[PDB]
Amino acid sequence: TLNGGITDMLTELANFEKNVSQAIHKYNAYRKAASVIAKYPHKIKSGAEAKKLPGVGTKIAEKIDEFLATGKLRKLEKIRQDDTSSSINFLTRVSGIGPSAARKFVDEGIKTLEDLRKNEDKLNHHQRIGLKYFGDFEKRIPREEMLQMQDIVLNEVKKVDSEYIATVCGSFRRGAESSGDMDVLLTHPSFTSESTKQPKLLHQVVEQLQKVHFITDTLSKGETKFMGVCQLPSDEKEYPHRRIDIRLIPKDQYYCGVLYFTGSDIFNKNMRAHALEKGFTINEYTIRPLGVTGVAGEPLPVDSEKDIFDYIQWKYREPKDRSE
DNA sequence: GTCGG
DNA sequence: GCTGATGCGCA
DNA sequence: CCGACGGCGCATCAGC
Ligand SMILES: [Mn+2]
Ligand SMILES: [Mn+2]
Ligand SMILES: [Mn+2]
Ligand code: NA
Ligand code: NA
Ligand code: NA
Repeated sequence: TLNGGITDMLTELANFEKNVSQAIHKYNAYRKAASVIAKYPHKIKSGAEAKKLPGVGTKIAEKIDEFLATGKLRKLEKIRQDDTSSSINFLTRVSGIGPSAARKFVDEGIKTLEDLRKNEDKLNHHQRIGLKYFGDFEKRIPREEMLQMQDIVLNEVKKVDSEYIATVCGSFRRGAESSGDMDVLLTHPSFTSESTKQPKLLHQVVEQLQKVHFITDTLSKGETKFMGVCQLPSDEKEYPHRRIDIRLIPKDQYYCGVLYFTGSDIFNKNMRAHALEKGFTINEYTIRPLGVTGVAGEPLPVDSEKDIFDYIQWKYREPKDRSE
């Protein structure tokens, strides 16, 4: 938080662009500026100082001058005052309500949590869950509870099949002290990039975790991806419900998978751009040599995380050093 | 909104 | 009833 | 001045 005041500003602007203006590239432009400024090891004294940073341009430098001078931004004060903008922004905080649903709701006079629960009939399954757990989903998960959650997932998965490998990635793996949710990567020897797709590989793990009442609600579920809600067991105080994502990936692509889902978000954006800046298209499933004409070769062999870094000549970075 | 064509 | 069109969330 | 900025699995539902 050397520059927390400025990064907060940029993030609020990013949010407005995505949620209200539905201008996704501006949204990303703002998050990119916020990321480069949060990594900047000095306290910013002016817009021109920030303008030296890649991702920070003319308009943001000026916004930075104003904030530094006035401690606020006029544009954001107006937005906050605007009823439509404010309400649309707010509704998107519900999991399942995006920019489109939010705007539609607001145009119909539906603009509060209260309005939402008064209109359950206009909500789909995922949005009802989102509404149901509104507060819970905005809470962080303390590492101590993440460790507890880890134990249960790994142990129930073993129970289904001793050769499954489940790895909790995301902020947890980076060693964060709180996480926004739990992301689990799942593998099994019988599922590889060749394979045949024998179904229920993921279903078996979801069913079991449901069986021990750890998973409490499903938002989406297919043969490779589960998105749902879970809760640690408790006269004592009930734990908050939490978001859990489970992804089943071909075993021979484990490391590209783990690398990607260990993140961060911006870090993986940073990784792919620089990747092509050395003749590779690193993605979530493979690393391939690229081509001037546009041909990416077959997936290079990968047997470790580090293996991936070597290819792309980045200084190795531990899970912890990947937040952006 | 920003940066490299 | 079906499905092409679109929305959502997401490292 | 201008255009690229990553893409996909899964759920819903308007328009047939
Ligand atoms: Mn997460
Ligand atoms: Mn997640
Ligand atoms: Mn279809
Ligand atoms: Na845009
Ligand atoms: Na700059
Ligand atoms: Na939302």
